[PDB]
Amino acid sequence: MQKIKSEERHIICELRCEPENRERVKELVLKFVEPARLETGCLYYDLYQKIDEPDTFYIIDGWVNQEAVTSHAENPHVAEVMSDLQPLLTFGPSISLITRVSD
Amino acid sequence: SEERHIICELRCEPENRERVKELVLKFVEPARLETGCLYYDLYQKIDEPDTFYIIDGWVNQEAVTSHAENPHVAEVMSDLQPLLTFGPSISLITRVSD
Repeated sequence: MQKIKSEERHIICELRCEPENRERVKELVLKFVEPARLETGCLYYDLYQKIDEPDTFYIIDGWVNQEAVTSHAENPHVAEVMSDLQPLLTFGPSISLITRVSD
Repeated sequence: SEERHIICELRCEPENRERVKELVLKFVEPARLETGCLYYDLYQKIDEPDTFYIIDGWVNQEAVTSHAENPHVAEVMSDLQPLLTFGPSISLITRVSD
């Protein structure tokens, strides 16, 4: 159960854009959602928006293990959406790979 | 929409890494028992272990506010504050979707 916990990999990914591209950025990032959840080792995957700074988005997702999150980062559909997103971003996806300490 | 989620970042000096981890864990079970708590978990950044994140969700604004005002939270925060070099930096966010 502790080997299960420690094997998980979670990701916080921060993205920011200019006010004018807020709707377009939101639309693109949503595309990552359902396909990511269908990836087999995906525990969860959700897009969030900062309440006081709507130009700031966070993607929070969890994976069964390193291999699942790595397979996810290498996914063609992820790269394809990332390609369209990059030019709209003022703060490029800032990724934090983390592990769960709490049971 | 009504939900409120929080990303809370904390950083410490390498030397207090274990002590900071022990204290933050104390927020865990009591937070999960708070009415309106959807989830509450502590994480550590893999490549920078001196950085922790607390990710928690609440049913609504009232629940998260009641949480921020909780005495147990303040007590643990009192012990933690001197061990921290950064934060607790809080980002209040809402789940985007369609």
